[PDB]
Amino acid sequence: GMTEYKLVVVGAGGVGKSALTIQLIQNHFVDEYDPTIEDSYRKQVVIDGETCLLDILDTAGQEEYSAMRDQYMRTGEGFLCVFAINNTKSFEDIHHYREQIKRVKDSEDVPMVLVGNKSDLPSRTVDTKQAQDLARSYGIPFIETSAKTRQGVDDAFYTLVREIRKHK
Ligand SMILES: C[C@H]1CN(C)CCN1c1cccc(-c2noc([C@@]3(C)CCCc4sc(N)c(C#N)c43)n2)n1
Ligand SMILES: Nc1nc2c(ncn2[C@@H]2O[C@H](COP(=O)(O)OP(=O)(O)O)[C@@H](O)[C@H]2O)c(=O)[nH]1
Ligand SMILES: [Mg+2]
Repeated sequence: GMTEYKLVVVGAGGVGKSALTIQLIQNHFVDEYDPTIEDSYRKQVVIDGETCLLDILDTAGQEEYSAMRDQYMRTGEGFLCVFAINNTKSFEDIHHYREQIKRVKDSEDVPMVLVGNKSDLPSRTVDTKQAQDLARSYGIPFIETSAKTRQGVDDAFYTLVREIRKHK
């Protein structure tokens, strides 16, 4: 049968979670997507010759640490932790999202990729070396993306699928 991979995109509001998700789903850059919409989107893709079914949860909204929301995020098999390279605060938030993933999955070994988005912009405030070194601290891959130009989009999602395959 065709394997389905539940991927969850997390990170601060405005970093480009929706734009990255829609680039993968539509193959089109959407510069405007209702920032409150949290939804899931499926796509059949060939990763390493294998046709598999991606189920991408594009998260949104305020913090909620209820049993219900925990249960919901627990369905995720792998996570993209997204920050924007021109927003220091979104990068400084990453450790929170990682800590909540570790908590709800009850594991130090959850498939995860650090994503530096908006790589097309000249307004960088987060050094690539700082981002690579944070991924190194966590033992996870780091991928530089632009939802605008599609730079790195497949790399980010496909790497996460590969991390899930390993973890199994
Ligand atoms: C960085 C912090 C703290 N900061 C002081 C204010 C802004 N902020 C925000 C603001 C909005 C959201 C979040 C947030 N945190 O985790 C989560 C996610 C979705 C990640 C995946 C695992 C779990 S499990 C659970 N119940 C979650 C929930 N909700 C989460 N979303 N965090
Ligand atoms: N230049 C540029 N703008 C982006 C990129 N990704 C998202 N944006 C913009 O960043 C803002 C927030 O994007 P959005 O997808 O809503 O972020 P979300 O809140 O994380 O879902 C919008 O103004 C988008 O047009 C990117 O890679 N490059
Ligand atoms: Mg969004």
